[PDB]
Amino acid sequence: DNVLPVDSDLSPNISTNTSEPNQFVQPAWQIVLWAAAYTVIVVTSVVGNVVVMWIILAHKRMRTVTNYFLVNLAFAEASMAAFNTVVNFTYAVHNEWYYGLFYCKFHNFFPIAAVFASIYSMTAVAFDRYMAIIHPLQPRLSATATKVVICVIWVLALLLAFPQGYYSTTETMPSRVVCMIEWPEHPNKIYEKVYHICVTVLIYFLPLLVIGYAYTVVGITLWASEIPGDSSDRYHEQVSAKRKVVKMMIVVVCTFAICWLPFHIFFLLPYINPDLYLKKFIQQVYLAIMWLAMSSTMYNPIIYCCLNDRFRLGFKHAFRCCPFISAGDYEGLEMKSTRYLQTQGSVYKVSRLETTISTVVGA
Amino acid sequence: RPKPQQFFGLM
Repeated sequence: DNVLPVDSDLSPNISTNTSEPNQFVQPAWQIVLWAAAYTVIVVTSVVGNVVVMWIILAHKRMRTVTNYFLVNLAFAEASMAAFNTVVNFTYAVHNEWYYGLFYCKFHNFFPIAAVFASIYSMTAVAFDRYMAIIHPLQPRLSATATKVVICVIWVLALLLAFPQGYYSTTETMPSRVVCMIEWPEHPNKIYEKVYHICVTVLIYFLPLLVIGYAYTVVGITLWASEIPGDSSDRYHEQVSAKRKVVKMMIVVVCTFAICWLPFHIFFLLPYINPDLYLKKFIQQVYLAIMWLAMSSTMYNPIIYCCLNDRFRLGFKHAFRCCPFISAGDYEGLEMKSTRYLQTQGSVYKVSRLETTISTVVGA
Repeated sequence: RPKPQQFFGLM
């Protein structure tokens, strides 16, 4: 059933993804279809993620530790839109890996790093949520640490992403020109088999479990129920506000799992039964999921807008060059003081709370 | 073709 590519070479038709078009694998139009999907994605992913990164940096008020983690996520998405999607697009219209083996490596490595980093960052977010809920004590926490933490996630991400570059597994996806870890063969010199189990479980699965677990602990504490006003089942507006953040974080995770999980499952199943067909082992299946994972890059900016008024209002401030932020503003801390932005609403040295300075702000 | 180009010994 299999050749180096997913299709059988009953005919001599099969040709290397590096050398020629893969038109035999799927209809040519399907190639343009995937190319089309990528092109549109590039626009959305770039604009949305840039907006997120831009807005939080631009608006002084949105400086939360969580915001730091989100920039990290946004950054990971940006790399996808700039780095990975572009190559994936070129290939698609070419119908194969014009770039050749070196590039397959470059292209797989960066995209792999992006996926690993995302799930790992989501875990940090989960843990931080747990910490915020149980121990509101603000001082046990530092912005500086967050940067350190973010860097750490990247380091671990490299731990999986980089070793394939080290003599380890390698390869292109079903129709593909997307490159990923070598699930198909057990290229012995390469020691593929070991790498495969290790990577999925350690990088994707374990972090998924932790996020799930941390999620459960949060269940006892702040839950979905949150009354819009501070009053009612909320003990302080800040407490009531936080519940909003947690819910978005939950949705962010959910969307993440839905997008990626199918790929990871297919990752493993072919590992167990390579050279065979799953329900059907084909170009189409592997392809659909990996490209689907790419869509994730776009979803987070949408969730933010829908999910939180603060970003929504603050973003709008950014969109219209001037303030022009009608629509009711944040009606809370657009900024703590009032409106928030680089300028405009976010007044220098935003106000402080408590005789002492409760939040590390107004420093 | 993907077979004759088994020179992937580089990766």
